[PDB]
Amino acid sequence: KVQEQSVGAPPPGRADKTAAPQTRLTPYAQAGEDNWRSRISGRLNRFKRYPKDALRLKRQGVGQVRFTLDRQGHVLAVTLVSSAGLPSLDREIQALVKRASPLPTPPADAYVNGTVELTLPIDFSLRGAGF
Repeated sequence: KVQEQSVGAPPPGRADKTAAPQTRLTPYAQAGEDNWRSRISGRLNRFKRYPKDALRLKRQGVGQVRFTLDRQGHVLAVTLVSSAGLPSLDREIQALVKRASPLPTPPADAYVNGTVELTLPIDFSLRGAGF
């Protein structure tokens, strides 16, 4: 509105097709300019971190794993988003990740609405296993 702003100062807010309501303050619910997957990997170490070198020679698997995470990194919900074909692979690799869905950087300002459910591709160096 411009009826209140009779101070010679309009509210600096871009009314955009995309950024109409609140979709101009929300950085995809990341809430942190940090490489979170490496941090998550540390949390996974808390849940026993299987070294990726062992996986690329054993349990390979590239897939997209989306989940809702508790502040201290407690798996709340997990949904398989995309799978590149991990049959015998999925059981072990997800036992590791599916059960150890962690959250190192606390996105308070990301889940004020419910919780943080976001898609993260879990990569194990996949040559072509599960055949």
